[PDB]
Amino acid sequence: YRNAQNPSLHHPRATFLGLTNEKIVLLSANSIRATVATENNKVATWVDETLSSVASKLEHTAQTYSELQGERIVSLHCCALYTCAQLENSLYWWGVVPFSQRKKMLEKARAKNKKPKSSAGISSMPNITVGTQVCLRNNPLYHAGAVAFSISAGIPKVGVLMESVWNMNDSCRFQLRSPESLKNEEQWSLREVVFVEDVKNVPVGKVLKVDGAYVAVKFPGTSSNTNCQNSSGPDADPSSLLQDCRLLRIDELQVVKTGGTPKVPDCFQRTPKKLCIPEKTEILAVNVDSKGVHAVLKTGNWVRYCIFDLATGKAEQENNFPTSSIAFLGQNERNVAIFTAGQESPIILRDGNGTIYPMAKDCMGGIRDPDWLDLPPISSLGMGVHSLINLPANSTIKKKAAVI
Amino acid sequence: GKVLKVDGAYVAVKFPGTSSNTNCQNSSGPDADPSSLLQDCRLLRIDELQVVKTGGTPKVPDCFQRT
Repeated sequence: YRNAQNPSLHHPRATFLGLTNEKIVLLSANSIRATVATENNKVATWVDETLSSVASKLEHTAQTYSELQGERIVSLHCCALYTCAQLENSLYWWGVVPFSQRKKMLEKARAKNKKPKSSAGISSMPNITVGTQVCLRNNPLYHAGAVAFSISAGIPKVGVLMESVWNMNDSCRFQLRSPESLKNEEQWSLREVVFVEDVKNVPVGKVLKVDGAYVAVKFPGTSSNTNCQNSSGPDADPSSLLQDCRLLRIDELQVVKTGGTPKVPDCFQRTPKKLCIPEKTEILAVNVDSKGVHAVLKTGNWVRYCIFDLATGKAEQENNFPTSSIAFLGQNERNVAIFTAGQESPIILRDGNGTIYPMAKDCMGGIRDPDWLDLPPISSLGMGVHSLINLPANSTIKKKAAVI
Repeated sequence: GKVLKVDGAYVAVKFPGTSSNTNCQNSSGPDADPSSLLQDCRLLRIDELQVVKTGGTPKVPDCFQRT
């Protein structure tokens, strides 16, 4: 880094974070997210430089809200989706909710988005005027024209979609909104989509006429894929726009209430809340994975390995080691560590002696009795997601792998 | 009715009185305003109009005696 213009300031996103005159002590960095805790017990959370345009909801300056207790944050972790922080006796997480959580929230929206549908009883006649705020009855919930980031294939990407995914388990084809275009169709999966377009923005289909028992509506940019140029100037072809209009029946529309958003909920958690942990359970180490948040809980001479679920706030999967807890605690209390990538990688557990604790699961579901490794004690372990490249015709070799 | 658009099972056909609140004269030729043709359409479907074969005179005799 050589900032010729201003050598006193580095990391050109730093002035966005407001950390030009602050002392920082804690760092948490991964593929796309970033968080730094400063001497002012203030945590700044932000994204990569590439996703700067979406940082409005994805970047936070260093500030401790009244929701936070204001105490000394013990440590931090952050995945590609959300940030978790560790106090002495508190674990607080916030950020974009997991894909399953977003889907189940959409269920609370998609069902309620079916509000205009009448019941079995004699419903009252709706007040209808030509040009009133209504949209399409069907619930794609996401049409072409929304840009979001998917971090699959070992390389993060941000792009727009092309068709609405009717089946929430089927693949789809998108188009990247690469910055160089302003200065490729890909068959993807919906697990990695964030949908940063947020509230509304789905209905822009201005209702333009009502005739017979039908409505005439044209969405912007509904021209066909023919080689004819989409003339947006004053000399636009009337016949092309004639062939590109939409004619629907009034039964195929749902009412857009005055001031009522078509979807409503937020695909982002801006507020902290408690990751439920029992009393006196000292947290040996923390890490953020796809299933939730990893932890090692202690009470007396009792050591447990747990993964905490987002929705309930408690440890979804708790297990007691088959070996004695005194060995795992070891001589050095702090030398324990938990390692995970955040979305897709095996976990690593590090105990006091300096070496590693093997992991395997029995058919019951608990931790297998470990098979010892003859490894010497380890000091640092770097874990990362690396995508193998130049795959011949998308062979059976997997796209991504873990580097340890 | 001159069906100017056919899209799937739906058709856009023009009829007199299809104009919007605009009172401008119906200039549907080369100088047709896009808003004019956009708000001066009539909505029908395929199952609402029967096809008339081109070049075939419909059987419409006059019911008025002349001789």
